[PDB]
Amino acid sequence: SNRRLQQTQAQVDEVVDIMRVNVDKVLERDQKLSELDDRADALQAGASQFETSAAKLKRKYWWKN
Amino acid sequence: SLEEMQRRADQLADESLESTRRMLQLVEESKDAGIRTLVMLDEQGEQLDRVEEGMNHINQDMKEAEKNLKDL
Amino acid sequence: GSARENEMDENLEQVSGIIGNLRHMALDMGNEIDTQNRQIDRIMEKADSNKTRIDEANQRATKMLW
Amino acid sequence: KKEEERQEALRQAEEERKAKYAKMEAEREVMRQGIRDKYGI
Amino acid sequence: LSEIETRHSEIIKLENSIRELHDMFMDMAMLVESQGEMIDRIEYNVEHAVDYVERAVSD
Ligand SMILES: [Mg+2]
Ligand SMILES: [Mg+2]
Repeated sequence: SNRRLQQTQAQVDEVVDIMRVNVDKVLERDQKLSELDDRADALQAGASQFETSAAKLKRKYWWKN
Repeated sequence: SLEEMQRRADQLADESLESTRRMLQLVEESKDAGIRTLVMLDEQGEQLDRVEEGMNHINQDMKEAEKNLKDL
Repeated sequence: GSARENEMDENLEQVSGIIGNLRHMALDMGNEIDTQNRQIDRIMEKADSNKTRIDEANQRATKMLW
Repeated sequence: KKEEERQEALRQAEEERKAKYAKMEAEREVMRQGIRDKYGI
Repeated sequence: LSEIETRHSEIIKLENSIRELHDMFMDMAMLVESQGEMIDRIEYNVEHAVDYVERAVSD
């Protein structure tokens, strides 16, 4: 009967509503990660340069521990 | 035309059964895709903690650079 | 109650059952996505703080190499 | 002197590092929108 | 035939609803796998950032 068909249909529309929200959340995750991927790459680039400056600085003040 | 109507109800009953067979297959992949998603979120979540742990270390080390740097 | 009239019933009964599992995964999913979204935000503010200190320690560093 | 010539190298290299990440972002947003339409968001 | 006519529509209506939910589960999984590409590029860059900084202040 519809006694089960309509019940099943109803429990499908809910999981659909929940998932459309989840899809909206992973699209936020997507943008945030995209931003972090940029930031972590700049960070690696900036840390790399700092390490070269420190190496130079240590040679310059070679009597400092 | 009872012949006609009957051949009609049979066709629609056969197709309703066909439909439920597809529903089952569809819901099976979905479950499969869902489990796969929860697993990647877990694996990635661990990656995120390692990333966060790295931000914390960098923070601690920069304090030392700042301390050193000043002491000059 | 035919061989295939029963397939129709059992198929649906199983579909409804699996939909229950899917609902449960949709709820874990979103809760996990949310937690992580906050962590990714915290991680960017941290990276932003680190980037700054690094861009700055580098200036000072470089000024002393003269 | 020849040092400022470097800061230029660096500044321009970052404008490019940022260019490569801006193109990546646009490409991601297209797929995001595609998914958006597909589901009404 | 009426009960059969309508019931059939119901059945398909349900399947179509299920096609949609299937869609979202598949796209969600594709999205998280895709996002995982960025995450290990992020983890890779932070790992090197961590090591460059350790070296900078560990003389
Ligand atoms: Mg890089
Ligand atoms: Mg976690």
